Amino acid sequence: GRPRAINKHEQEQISRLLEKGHPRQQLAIIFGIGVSTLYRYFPASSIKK
DNA sequence: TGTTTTGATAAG
DNA sequence: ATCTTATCAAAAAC
Repeated sequence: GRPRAINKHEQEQISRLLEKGHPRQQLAIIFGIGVSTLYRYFPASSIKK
């Protein structure tokens, strides 16, 4: 199996960024991961909260 | 001639 | 004119 594109530290970190209005397009670049991958790990439905 | 996640992309 | 979601070929590592 392929390796996850993001460890735990990055997740909650990205998680917090997304709850500040940071565009997923921005955080894909900074962390080097696909935008679509950001929607899977952090659905927009689980952030509005 | 053989599992797990990524990420482009169409669809809503 | 975006934002999101669901999908799925294929990469990546075994």
